[PDB]
Amino acid sequence: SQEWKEYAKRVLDEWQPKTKLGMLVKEGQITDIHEIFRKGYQIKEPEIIDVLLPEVNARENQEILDIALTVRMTDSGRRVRFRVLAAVGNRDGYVGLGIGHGREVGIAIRKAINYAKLNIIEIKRGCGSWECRCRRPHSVPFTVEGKEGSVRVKLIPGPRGLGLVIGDVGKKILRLAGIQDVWSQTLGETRTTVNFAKAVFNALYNTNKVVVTPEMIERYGIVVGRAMP
Amino acid sequence: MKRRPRKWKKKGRMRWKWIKKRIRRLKRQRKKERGL
Amino acid sequence: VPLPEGNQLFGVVEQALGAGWMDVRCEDGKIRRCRIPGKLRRRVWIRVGDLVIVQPWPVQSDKRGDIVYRYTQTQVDWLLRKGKITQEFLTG
Amino acid sequence: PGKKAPNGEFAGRKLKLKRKKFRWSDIRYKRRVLRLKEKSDPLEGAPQARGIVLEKIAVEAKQPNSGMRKAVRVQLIKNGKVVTAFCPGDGAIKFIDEHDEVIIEGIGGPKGGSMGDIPGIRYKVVKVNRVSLKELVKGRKEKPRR
RNA sequence: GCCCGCCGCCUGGGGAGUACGGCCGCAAGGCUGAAACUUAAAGGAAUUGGCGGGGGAGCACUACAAGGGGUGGAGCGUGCGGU
RNA sequence: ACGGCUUUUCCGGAGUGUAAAAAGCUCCGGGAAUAAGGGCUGGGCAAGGCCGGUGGCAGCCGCCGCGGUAAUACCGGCGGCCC
Ligand SMILES: [Mg+2]
Ligand SMILES: [Mg+2]
Ligand SMILES: [Mg+2]
Ligand SMILES: [Mg+2]
Ligand SMILES: [Mg+2]
Ligand SMILES: [Mg+2]
Ligand SMILES: [Mg+2]
Ligand SMILES: [Mg+2]
Ligand SMILES: [Mg+2]
Ligand SMILES: [Zn+2]
Repeated sequence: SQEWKEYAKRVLDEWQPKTKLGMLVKEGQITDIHEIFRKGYQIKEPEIIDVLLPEVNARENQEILDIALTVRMTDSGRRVRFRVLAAVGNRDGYVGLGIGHGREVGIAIRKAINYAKLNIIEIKRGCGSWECRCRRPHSVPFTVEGKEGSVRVKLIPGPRGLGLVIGDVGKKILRLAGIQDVWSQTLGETRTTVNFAKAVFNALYNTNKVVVTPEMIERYGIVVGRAMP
Repeated sequence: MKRRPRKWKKKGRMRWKWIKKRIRRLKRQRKKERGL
Repeated sequence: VPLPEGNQLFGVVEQALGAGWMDVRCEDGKIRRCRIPGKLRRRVWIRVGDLVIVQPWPVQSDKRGDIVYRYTQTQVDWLLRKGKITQEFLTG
Repeated sequence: PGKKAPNGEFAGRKLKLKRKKFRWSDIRYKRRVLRLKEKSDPLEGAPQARGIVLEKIAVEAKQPNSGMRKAVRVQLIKNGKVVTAFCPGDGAIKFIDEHDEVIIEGIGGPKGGSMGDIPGIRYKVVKVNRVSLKELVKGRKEKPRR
């Protein structure tokens, strides 16, 4: 954590913002990661997240989900292209998913990491299982669903200490968001990694779409964004 | 006969109408050899 | 150049039957439906009317056999001059 | 197509009948209940069988592979039927001679059938004259009765 | 599309809408309908190319049209196949 | 490689045990002595880009696929992985 403070300070001085939100963040009018959501802004500069959430650059907070190479046909042979699917997060309350393309693997990886920061979202965590009523943010607070292509995903709250009962792609995505225990059910073709990952991402995003009362926040221990002990 | 519209597609097989005619010719012969 | 050794004997190809099957007339006055091993099938082209070595199958050794070697023009000419085989067997 | 039927509270009989009717379209269920495998299995439901070798053969591989696979014809002692069995190992066919007795078992392909590039062969040899064939192929043991 | 009902049908590709049995029809035919065995795909929608005895637009004397001179027939120089 | 230690287990005794025995259990003497295999090693799926043989042959292969004289996939050596 100490290193990332000075890293964020270093990036902040040598950055020339190009957009309105970048100008606000450079001037110090916006100081916390939570202040850029829920008001319709556009996010086009990756330095915003570097300044506000410096720990998305740690090696342990990034994941290369998949690498594929695809072919376009021409009269002079086959032209090869790389597609990389990647994700980042802070292991507390924020997560992003991105795809990058390039002529070689390194360029594709760099672009995929770059686009994942621009697609960042914040989620809600809690405890809603019938056999664990502990009010601590270790799972999803209620059953949620998401879909992409032919893939359907349903996430179900689980007891503390159970683990992530889901395929590996879901394991990595849910781990980067700060979730420890969950049950799941799926339909469709999960071997298509892109659609699987996007479906889990949509299911996580849909925790913000469920109406809740002030009693429920107390009951399920619902936390938005950073846990903040 | 029962309908199998999958059989009418022409990729990798001969025309279904004439297969049907061939089968019907072959069935007459078995019927006639039975009554003898 | 190599000669038959054992139950092997000469033969004259008469007609190809397809799918790697030939019809060979042997030296013992028998017609045999012979099978070509695939090892030499891919690299040696055989045409009707050639001197070849045929080994009959161990079971039913009267109509089936395997062709093992083909004799070129120089080898068959040398054999004809030496006298191990006659001309009328080749010409029929 | 409308809603799945019947959903009524007092319609259990028709629902059970519907499920029973369409279960016969399942090939796995039909073969077990009618015992279709038992009626045609030359091994009569056994996991291994004992037989006598009649002759040696060689079988060509399927395209696009090239080669010959060494096999034997076996006559089963329990019912007199004749099957073909593969001999695994490098140079294993030398240890088989006509009129030997062998123990054979399945070859382990999909749905209990053939495997690889040798369709038509469903079994393999395991013992020869009550000695393991794997031993003979490696060494460590010598075939009895010369 | 979201919901409340009832009936019919489907369960990898072939063998096969075949064999056997039954009912119906003067006949031609209709309705019902397996197995042994064989096989790793069969099937759908969309993408980039290549191709069409498909359409349009352009171009070239190693294309044509309008022309000038020829080679192909003989003997010889030289290169190639065969013997 | 040096120096030390212990005796579950192993060898020889006394008691107890048992209808009688045998095991077992408590003591005594000797001594590291008496004790590791099976499968796998291209991907699925943990583990070698090493060496020598063979050369679409021999062989492997649940499936996908290897082998055509420069084989990480067959046979053997030396390593390594799982239990
Ligand atoms: Mg082109
Ligand atoms: Mg959609
Ligand atoms: Mg259809
Ligand atoms: Mg009939
Ligand atoms: Mg020209
Ligand atoms: Mg002209
Ligand atoms: Mg001339
Ligand atoms: Mg090895
Ligand atoms: Mg591995
Ligand atoms: Zn809990």
